Amino acid sequence: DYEIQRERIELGRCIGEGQFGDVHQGIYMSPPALAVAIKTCKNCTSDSVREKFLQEALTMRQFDHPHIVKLIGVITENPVWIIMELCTLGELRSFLQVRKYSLDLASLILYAYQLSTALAYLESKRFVHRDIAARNVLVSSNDCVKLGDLPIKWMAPESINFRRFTSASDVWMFGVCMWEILMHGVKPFQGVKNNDVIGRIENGERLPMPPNCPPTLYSLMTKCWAYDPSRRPRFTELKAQLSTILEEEKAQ
Ligand SMILES: O=C1CN2C(=NN1)COc1ccccc12
Repeated sequence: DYEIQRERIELGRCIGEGQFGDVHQGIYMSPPALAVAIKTCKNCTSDSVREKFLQEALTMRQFDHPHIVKLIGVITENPVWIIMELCTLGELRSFLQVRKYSLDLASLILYAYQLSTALAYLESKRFVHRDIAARNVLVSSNDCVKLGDLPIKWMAPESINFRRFTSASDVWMFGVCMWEILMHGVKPFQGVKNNDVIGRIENGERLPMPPNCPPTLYSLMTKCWAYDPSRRPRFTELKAQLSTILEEEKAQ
C-alpha cells in the first residue's frame, strides 16, 4: 500500500518545478524524520490531470536501482501529492554550473558511469527512455547522481528523421549527456537553430572535445554518435568502458 496519511508529512520549502506543479522538500514521519521531495499538482482537482500525475508514480514503482529516484508514496485526495526520495543537492545542470571550478574530473566521470549503470538497468528491463539529458538527472550527494522524473539537439538522426526510438537512439542521447557533464552543464549546439542541427550532423560534424576531457572519454562519446545505430556501443559496453576510464582517472 503506497497511500500516505497527510499528517505524516511536513511540507517544507519549494525546491524546484515539475510539469504539474512545484516540488517541495519535506519530512516524512513513519514508524521517523525522513527528508523527502513532495511533488504537487496545480490542476489535480480535475481527474484527467490527476490520472496523468498519478501515472508517473505508478511508472516509478516498476524500478528498483540505486541510481534511479525511488517513489515513497502518494496522497490521492486534494491537494494530490507524490512523495519521492529526496535528492538533496537538486538538479545536475545547476550543480555542475555552480561547481564548475570545484568538481574534479574523477567526479564528472563517476556521474557518467553511474548514469550508464541506471540506463543499462533500464535497457535490461526493455525500457526505452527517449529523453536522456543532464536536465533529468538529480544529485543525491557529491558522489551520487540519479535519474529522476522536441529536444532536437540531444536526438539521434533516426529519431529526428523517422521518429525511430530504440536503446541505440538512447545511447546517442547519453553521449550528448556525457558531453554536457564534461562541459560543466553547458547545453549542446548553443546559438545553432534546431532545423540546422540535422544538417551539421549529416555533414559529419559532431560536438567538440570538451576542455580537459581525456581523449579516451571523448572517443567513447563519438562512438555514441555513430550515424548508424548498429555501430553505437550498448549501455553495458558504455558501463564497462566508463569503469576503466574512471579507474585510470582515480589512479592519476
Ligand atoms: O523526485 C525528486 C525530484 N527532485 C528532488 N528530489 N527527488 C530534489 O531535487 C529536485 C529539484 C528540482 C525538481 C525536482 C527535484
